Amino acid sequence: MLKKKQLTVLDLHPGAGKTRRVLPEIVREAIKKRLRTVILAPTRVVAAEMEEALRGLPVRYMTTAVNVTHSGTEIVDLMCHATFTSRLLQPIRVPNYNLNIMDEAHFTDPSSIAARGYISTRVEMGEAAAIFMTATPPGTRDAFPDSNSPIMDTEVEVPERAWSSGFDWVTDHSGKTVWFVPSVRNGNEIAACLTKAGKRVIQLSRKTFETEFQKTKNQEWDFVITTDISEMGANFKADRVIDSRRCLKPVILDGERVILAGPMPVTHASAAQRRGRIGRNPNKPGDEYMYGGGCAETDEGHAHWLEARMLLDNIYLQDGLIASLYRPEADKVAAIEGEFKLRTEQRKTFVELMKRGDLPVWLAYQVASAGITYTDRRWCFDGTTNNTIMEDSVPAEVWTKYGEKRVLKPRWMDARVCSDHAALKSFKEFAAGKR
Ligand SMILES: O=C(CN1CCNCC1)Nc1ccc(F)cc1
Repeated sequence: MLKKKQLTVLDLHPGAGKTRRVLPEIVREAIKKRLRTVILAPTRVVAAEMEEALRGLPVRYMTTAVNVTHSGTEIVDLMCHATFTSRLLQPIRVPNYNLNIMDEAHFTDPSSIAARGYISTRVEMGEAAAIFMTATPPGTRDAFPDSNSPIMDTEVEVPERAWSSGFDWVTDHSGKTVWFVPSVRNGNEIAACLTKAGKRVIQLSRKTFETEFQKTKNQEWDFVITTDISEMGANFKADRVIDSRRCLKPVILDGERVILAGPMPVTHASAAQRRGRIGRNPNKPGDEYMYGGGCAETDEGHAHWLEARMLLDNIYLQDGLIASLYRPEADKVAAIEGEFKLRTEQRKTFVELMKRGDLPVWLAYQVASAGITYTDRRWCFDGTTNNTIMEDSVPAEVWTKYGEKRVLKPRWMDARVCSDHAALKSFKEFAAGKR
């Protein structure tokens, strides 16, 4: 696999041992051949599990998830997918790695799609080798892959709201369940219903993931309520998965606003990874997977693939050349390579709006391409009245950096800035000039 000019997809089934058994053997062989190598983890939780699997090997951990200081003897670097893309965008030199390994290579966040595009382009150029590790590669149509032990698959109506009757099987269970919901707000309602019924519930989402995931190891629980972030290598000691089979889809409308459409069906890859949380113990057959809908190609026209092109158009490759998306996912967006390439100062604003501003890629691009500088927040208040952000059914208000109370009405509306209480609180702080 390690031969230059080749991309290998390591598609062993979930729980086959890609991370704990295969990855250390690849790393040893890469060090034996003096290959400068990068290992890309989807999250800090996976970065910490990888350190345990690679312990003793000379790996430089470029993440605060692992308490290990580098010694300079390392030619293998390990970082998150988002950190790789961030360092490529920033004015810092990233080594031209001979071997590029991406774990949980199915991740559809924009920075992970961009990282696959950049790496696969370097392989196409004949400059590098790559290994993408995932049971569910782009375009997979199999929601029921192999597992370490047999799973009981059952199609059943799954609640998406609080209930008083008709779903006794949910609460009659005496084991541990991982339940995938389409949004944080939907999980809050289901969690409250379960807590009122006497269950112990932990909730996971992208913004709370490292902190709350530790609770699944440190205390007893009956349910974990989680969004799709748990499809990325999160391991639980569970015997049942309840899967709504639904997700939200960010969609750009008329090139001028982003809505969160749905909930709508998940892809086959997501359904296989959600199911893949159980059936992992060869000595415990009969884990249950209850699923509440079918699968569909909901990654087609999904904003993340247009946002990955915005990132790739702004990464230096070679002169004016621009990296393409990885071939099996290149048709998910109608976009021309290079259409989002920004001039020097606008590119710097675009990067800072994402890195420090914590804005979605699409929204950071609208601001930067309009020639607005990072600290100028006048655009948060001068949009049309239909762009008014609401807080508990009344227009949201903030004190601007000038000390005036104003209604939040952004020039460009991206539903991701106000999709839950935490997102809206963060956007109000941004509008106020607090970061
Ligand atoms: O960049 C980091 C850590 N950094 C990652 C993402 N942002 C927050 C923390 N460490 C590093 C270690 C060794 C090196 F040689 C270079 C960088």
